[PDB]
This record gives sequence, structure tokens and C-alpha cells, in this order.
Amino acid sequence: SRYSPEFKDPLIDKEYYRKPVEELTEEEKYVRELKKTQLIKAAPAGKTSSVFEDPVISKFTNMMMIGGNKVLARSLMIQTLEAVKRKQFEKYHAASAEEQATIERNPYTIFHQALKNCEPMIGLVPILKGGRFYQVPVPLPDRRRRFLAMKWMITECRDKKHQRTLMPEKLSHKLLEAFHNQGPVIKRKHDLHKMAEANRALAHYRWW
Amino acid sequence: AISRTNENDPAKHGDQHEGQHYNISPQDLETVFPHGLPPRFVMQVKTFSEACLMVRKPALELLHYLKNTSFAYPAIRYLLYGEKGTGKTLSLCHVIHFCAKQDWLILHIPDAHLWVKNCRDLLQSSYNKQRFDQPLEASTWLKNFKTTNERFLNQIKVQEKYVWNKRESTEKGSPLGEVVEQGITRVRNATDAVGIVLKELKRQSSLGMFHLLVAVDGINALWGRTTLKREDKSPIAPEELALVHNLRKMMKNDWHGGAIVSALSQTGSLFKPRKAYLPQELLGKEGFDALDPFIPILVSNYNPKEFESCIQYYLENNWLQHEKAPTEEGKKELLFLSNANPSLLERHCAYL
Amino acid sequence: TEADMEEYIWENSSSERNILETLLQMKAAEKNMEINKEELLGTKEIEEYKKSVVSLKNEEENENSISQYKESVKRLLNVT
Amino acid sequence: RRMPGQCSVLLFPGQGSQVVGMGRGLLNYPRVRELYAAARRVLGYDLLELSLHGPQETLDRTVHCQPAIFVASLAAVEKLHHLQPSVIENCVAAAGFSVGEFAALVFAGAMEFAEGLYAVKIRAEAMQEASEAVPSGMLSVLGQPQSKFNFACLEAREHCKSLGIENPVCEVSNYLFPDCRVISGHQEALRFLQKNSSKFHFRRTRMLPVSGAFHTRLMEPAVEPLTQALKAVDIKKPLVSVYSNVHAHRYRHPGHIHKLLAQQLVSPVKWEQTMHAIYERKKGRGFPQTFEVGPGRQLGAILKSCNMQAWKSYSAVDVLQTLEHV
Ligand SMILES: Nc1ncnc2c1ncn2[C@@H]1O[C@H](COP(=O)(O)OP(=O)(O)OP(=O)(O)O)[C@@H](O)[C@H]1O
Ligand SMILES: Nc1nc2c(ncn2[C@@H]2O[C@H](COP(=O)(O)OP(=O)(O)O)[C@@H](O)[C@H]2O)c(=O)[nH]1
Ligand SMILES: [Mg+2]
Repeated sequence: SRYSPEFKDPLIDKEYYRKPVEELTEEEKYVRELKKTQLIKAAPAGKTSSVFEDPVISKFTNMMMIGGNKVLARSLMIQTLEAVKRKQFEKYHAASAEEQATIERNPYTIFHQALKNCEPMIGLVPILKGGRFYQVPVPLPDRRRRFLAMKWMITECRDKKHQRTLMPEKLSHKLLEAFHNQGPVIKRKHDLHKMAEANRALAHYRWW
Repeated sequence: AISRTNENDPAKHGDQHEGQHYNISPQDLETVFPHGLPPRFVMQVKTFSEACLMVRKPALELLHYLKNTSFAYPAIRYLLYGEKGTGKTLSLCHVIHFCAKQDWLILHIPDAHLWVKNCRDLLQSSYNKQRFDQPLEASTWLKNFKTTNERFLNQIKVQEKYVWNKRESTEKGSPLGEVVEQGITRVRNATDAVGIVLKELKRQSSLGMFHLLVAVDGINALWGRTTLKREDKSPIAPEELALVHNLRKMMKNDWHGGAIVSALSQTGSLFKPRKAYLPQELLGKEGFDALDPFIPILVSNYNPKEFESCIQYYLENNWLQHEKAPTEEGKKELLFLSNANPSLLERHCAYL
Repeated sequence: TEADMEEYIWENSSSERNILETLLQMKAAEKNMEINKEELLGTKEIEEYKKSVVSLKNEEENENSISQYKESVKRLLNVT
Repeated sequence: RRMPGQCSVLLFPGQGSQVVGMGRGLLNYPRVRELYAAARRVLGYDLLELSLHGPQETLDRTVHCQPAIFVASLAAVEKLHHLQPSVIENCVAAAGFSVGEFAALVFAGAMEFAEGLYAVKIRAEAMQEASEAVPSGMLSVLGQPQSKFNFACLEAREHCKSLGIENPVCEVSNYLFPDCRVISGHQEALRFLQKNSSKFHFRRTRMLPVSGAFHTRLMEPAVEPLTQALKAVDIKKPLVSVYSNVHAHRYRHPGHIHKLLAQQLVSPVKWEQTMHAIYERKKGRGFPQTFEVGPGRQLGAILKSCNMQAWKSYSAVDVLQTLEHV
């Protein structure tokens, strides 16, 4: 790394700095005084103080990236969000007065809930001894399950069975399916939850 | 509803209607604009279930010039110019909607760049073997010209005998609609049918039967270069296309009884850098010499009132779904990121 | 296979021919019988028009020069 | 040593590219009417009328399609010479698929129009005779990475061995691009393959509309007639590098074309290997221009599958219409 160990990561949150001195605890006050001394790294291209910033969508865009082509990945992401918005407006305009109160049109709410519906709770970790790798059920950490939801969505949208259907349209359809607890990604979550219940023999190894 | 105006008649818009949106009826949308509107504005029309256009200074000035036009003087060329995505196409659409309500005969070319690139069926004209025909591009235009001007096709009548084939001809005094039909049924005679139509409209308007509006978007295509090729892979010049050759005659101010309104466009242009928007730069020496003398009209980014009203229109359609978009800080961020450019603002608001 | 290039001179130019043709037609429509192509081209509006055109053709094209051309053309074509 | 991009490679089509309207757009070009007149003189019927307007069922018959394709290919070469002389001047390679090979040699100055056309006529007639001799056919198959072709051929033979027939034939007949082959032989074998596609892992399966099993041993009776037809003919040294269909390499000496042209009749077509031989090169090296002189655009698609970078500089000579009336 070109940065020394001294350099610390920056904090881009904009409302943190405006917190009044009165609300500061002695511990938070000490941390604020300590950051005064430290060297801080330059903020990387990416996250900003903008109010439309969304870390989850940024990570999804980075996971769709191929060959460092960030312009194309962000273009695909915004096309997907626009497509979800337009499809929900289409469904809302054709819906009855009493079905309009339950149609979500915010594409960000749909994206977040769709990814949340695809997160697994349990997974399997192989462990090595005796020459035989042993598959033990494990409760997945929050980071791991958030990553797996995104990876499953992107792999599902990269399947070659979707011939000439463009990625924004495939991804919007998959997101709207997962928003309603349907589709192949929810089934992939279920098939891991069942294949972890089929192997509860080694269910109590707590030291993966 | 501070961003809307109840005056939906373009014959009565003025400086007090600046920045406000007026609604174009579905019937007007189907008749006047089968082909004119930008590809990304028809998406908004389909999603909002309504077509509302803002009133701006460019269109108001161009409407003032067209209300006080003298139909005895030679036709005056008005050229809309401005940076990319500043709204000159929708200004031209506002003017076309004004003229269509006043029973002008509309000659609307929605994008002239399509006639000089990506042509698959290119023929050699039987009328003149030194020119090339574009049947798919001429028959596509004839259908929409028929749609816009259905009423006049029976009132207007040709003044010469037109011979399509040894078997088939249009005899003097037949309604112009027949000519249009001959181009829509047999595409082989589409390009010949367009020229005849032009040759008629330019002549009869001089006689005073009707007023003619020649609306051409992306007019810089006519005096530039093409990306079409022969079978020997040699370049083709724009004047060798009959469809482009016949449309240049309309830009010359050798007829009266109408106006020629046009808009430049770098989008879709060939061999022009991205930041070229000025009249000479886009037109070329030949284009400027052809259009000279003409009245240039500048289209700029939104001023604060127009920008605020555009975001209020989007908020009224519930098109800004982010929770921070309605707030003042969200408006400042949209303003900075778009810099009040209508196209950038629309694209940013699309996915919020 | 020599080639020659030079600056813009308004005289014997396409802009001169076009404006002369347009003004002859405007007079004909006005019903005036005034076809002297020196009387038509010796006004003060033609001086401003040729100044604007020569500027646009020889110097850089900016929006100020485009607006000067606009105003000269408007005065010549009786647009207000 | 010219940079790749100035030189040109001419590809000649073969069986299956026939289409009604063939020849229009080539007649008014120089020297084509005389070629069709010579075709009349050699054949004994008016090829011109059949190609221009025919029922398509006479044109689909083996005795007629091959001479038509040969003549149309050479007419297209004439048209290309007229439009772009430099393309013909800077020619490095030539190749034909099944009968187009006979065209390529004629283009390369190894044979003449009359002798080549007579050879093609005898070939077509003999192949048709052998086709009536025993029922046979051709089937195009596109496979997956899990597909086994020789294996599928073995059970395709096991079925009709159980039925009972002398030395049943079912072998891969055309190598045209990766995982896409054409198998040839008895109908029952190809029928078995159609209904066991799923077991054999075939994505798509399509019977070729041909009379019989070309490029297999079933066409052994047609070898001897064509063989005789080539004895009188004196083949010269090809001027350009003409590539063979038996082993997919250049014809090196004239003393071996006689036997390779007859072995092709009962040998699988090595088209993929020919494309590799003509276009394979290091990444970043430029490719030559490619012209499909003849009807259709099939070889264009096959080249697209075989080598995309070579396909980027591909163009076809249109034989159904012309932009300018010469
Ligand atoms: N007068 C207007 N009323 C409403 N929306 C407008 C107006 N002008 C521009 N817009 C918005 O801006 C978008 C782009 O405008 P438009 O197509 O007219 O641009 P343009 O300046 O003609 O662009 P180009 O250089 O690409 O031809 C339109 O789709 C619409 O969203
Ligand atoms: N087939 C056919 N086309 C015609 C006829 N008359 C006009 N046109 C078409 O309409 C256009 C009229 O343009 P025109 O003023 O006559 O210019 P010009 O033909 O080059 O001298 C021509 O380009 C033709 O394509 C006609 O009598 N027969
Ligand atoms: Mg535009």
C-alpha cells in the first residue's frame, strides 16, 4: 500500500460533523479530538456527501462491473431503476382505486426489499480433516448474506438462457419477481435452506 | 398547480405563460405528432398519460414572428440553434402545434439525419439515373404526412399529369391524396411521390390556396456528408439522394405563402464533434450559404423559474420518488448535476 | 494540381446574390418598381449586413456575432 | 509482403445455396451472358431461364443446382472484378465448399469453364444416380459441450443393425463450425438421432433438403464416372492458393488435384480446418478482406461462427440485384 499505516479512512457523512457540541458524549468528544491529530486518506472516487448516495446500489454496480467499465455498469443500473419505475407506473395506472394503495412505485424500496427477500440465513462451510472435507451448517454473517443475495441476482441475470434480452430488462423483471417472493433467486435461497436442514447431523460445530 | 397553464391554445401563449406547462390533447397528439416528438419525450407521455409542454422564450419569439408574417414576401427561414439537449426540438413542436391548429399545411421532417445514414434498401431512381431512392424512408414519411394532413388531400389537386408506369399515371386535377397513396402502396414510387408532393405544396401555396409550414429538424444533415455507400464502397454525396435533393428546394426562399422553421442538431449528425452547436459550425459553408439570409433563435438551459416549474411538474406527476428529491437540498443537487439542462435533468429525474 | 484559398469578400458572393434576390422579391411584393441593384445595395442596412456576414466568415463564430447577424437580417427582412 | 487488409480471400459456396432469381444483377455486367451461353452449349438446356425464374423444385434437384451454383459463382467473380479490380488483383487464397471447389480452381487458372462445367455435370448426375441407388440423407446438428458425435453415430448404427441392413452408414459428413456438424447416411439413423437428441445432447436438429448422403461411402458408385471425366482434363498449377476440402490445406502440385477431387466425393468436408488454415493468426494481427463470390450468405455465417475477427472484414457479392444499371 502507498498509504502509511498512520493514515486513517475518511468519514464522508455530512450530518456527523454538524452534531452540536452539547450532544457529544465524553467518549465521542474524545474521538473527535483524536481525529484532529490523525492523518486521513483522500476520499476515493465513488461515495460523496450527496443525499441520493446509496451504498447498496453502489456495491451492486461494482459487482456488475466488467473490466473496470464503471460507466457501463452505472448506465445499466440506472436503466434498471428507470425500467422498474416505468413498470410500476404502468401497473398503478391500470389498477383499481383499492389496488393503488398497495402498489410500490419507488424503485429504491423495491430494490432493497427484493434483495432482502433473497438473503439466506444459513449456509454451509467445508472444514478439513481426515482427508474428507466436511460440510457443516453455519449461520451466515450479515455481510455474507448481503453479498450472496447480490451475487445470486447477478448470476441469475447473466444466465445464457436469456437470449438477446438486455440486462436492464432482465434485471428489472427479476427484481420485481423477488419483490413478491417469487422467481429463481428465492428458490435458490430455499434450496440452500433445505440442503442445510438435510445435514443437521453436524449442526452444532460452533468453530468453523 | 403553479407549473400548469389552463390556456392550452398555442395561439394565445405570451410572456406571462413562460415556464408553465400546457396540455396537448390525445387527438392533437395522434394527428399533429405521429412522428415529431423526441424518443424520450414519448416515454414521458406514455408514463404520465399526458403530453404537457412548457412554454419558453424561444417558442414565444418564434410564434410572434409567425403571427406577424407577411404571406406576400418570400418565405423567411427561422433556425433554432442551441447546445445539446436544450429543448429546440420541443420548441419546434410547439410551433408546429400552433400552425396545425390554424389550418396551415404542415410539412414536418422529424429528423433529417435518418436520410443520410444506415439505409439498407437504396435504389437507383428511374426518373433520374444519377440519383438514389430510399423507399423505406420515403414511404414511412408519407404515411405520417397523410395522417397529419388528411383534410387537405382532397381539397388540393395536382396541376400536371404524373406518369408512374406505362400502365399507371395520375391525371391532371386528381386529388393530391392519390399521389400519397401511390407512394404508400407501391414503395417503388415512394421517393418519386414525395418530390411531387413537395413540388405541389411549394407551388400551390404561392397561388394562395393554403399556408405551408416547412418544419425540418436536424436541418444540418442536408448540406453535410453521408455514411451511405455504393456497391464499389464509394461514398455517396447528399445531393445524389433524391429525397435530400428535393428537400433542399423547400429551404430556398423562392416561394411565399408560408414559413420555413428548422432546428439544428448535433445528435445523430455525421462527422461533427460533440461540442459543435453554432449555426456555421454545424451547417458548413455550403449550408450557411444556402440558408443565408435567416433568423437564428437561441435555445438555452432552463433559467431558475423554468427549472423550478419543471421539477414541480415532475413532483405533481409523482415522478420523483426519492424521499430527498422534494427537499431544497435535493433541488440544489439536481440543479448542479444537470446545470439546468433540460435533457440532463430529465434523464436524472427518470431514475430517481 | 494546384489549389487556391483566400479569405471572404462580400462582393460577387453568394450572400450578396441571395440578399439582392430577396430584396428584389420584397420590392415586387410591395408593388414598388425599384430594381437598381446599386440603390438596393447602398443602404445602411446592407452595410451592417455585409459587416456581420464578413465577420462570421473571417473571424471566429460566437453568439455575439450570431446575434449581430440576426439583427442585421431582421432589419433587412422587416421582421420585428 | 502486403499488410493483412490489402489482400483478399474469395469464398465459393456449394450445395444448398440455390435460390430463385439467381443471376439477375449479374447479366448486364461484362462477360456474363457469354458464360451462360457456354453453359447452354455444354449442358444441353437453358440454365439461364431456370436460375432466373424456375419452380425452385427443378432448381432443388441435384442435376441442376450444382451447375447453376458454379456458373453463378463465376459470374459473381466477373462482377466483383468489374466493381473492384484491386480486390481481384490482390487475391491470396481461394476455397469452395462442396461443388464451389470446382469454381475456385476455374477462378485460379487451373481449369477452364467448359471442362470444369462438364466435370460438374458428370459429378451431379453420378451423385444423383448413387442417391437413388440406396435411400440416404443428411442432417445438420448443433451440439453442446456434453455432446458426443462419434458415440451418437455408433448407436445410430446399432439401431439399424438391429433392424438389419448391410454395413449401415452414419458418419459425420461436414465439419463447418464448432459443435455444429452435418451427419450423413440412412434415414433411420438420422431419425433415431432426431428422437434421441436429448440423450445425445443436441440443441437443434434439422434435415438438410438434399437428395442423399453426400461425402460418404454411399457415393462410391459416383466416384468412377467423375474419375473418368477428370482424365481428359489437364489441370494446371493454380495461380492463387486454393484450399482442399479433403484435408483442408493448399493444393501444392497439379498432379494431386485429380485424385483429391474424387476423394472429396466420399470424404467429409473439412471446412472448419480450412477456415483455421486461412485465418488463424496471433491476436492483434490484421485480417484480409473476404468476399463470398456466389449466391447466399451461408459461408458468411459459418465464418462468423468460426472466427469473428476475420468476419468483421467480410462482405458478400450480391447476385440478386444491382445498385447501378451498368
Ligand atoms: N419546452 C419543453 N417542455 C418540456 N420539456 C422539455 C422542453 N424542452 C426540452 N424538454 C425536455 O428536454 C428533453 C430533451 O429536449 P429536446 O429533445 O427538445 O432537445 P434538443 O435541444 O432538441 O436536443 P438535441 O441536441 O439532442 O437535438 C425533452 O425530452 C424533454 O424531456
Ligand atoms: N416517376 C415520376 N416522378 C416524377 C414525375 N414528376 C415529378 N416527379 C418526381 O417529383 C420530383 C419533382 O422535382 P422537380 O421539380 O421536377 O426537379 P427535376 O426533376 O430535377 O428537374 C422529381 O424529383 C421526381 O422524383 C413524373 O412525371 N414521373
Ligand atoms: Mg432534437
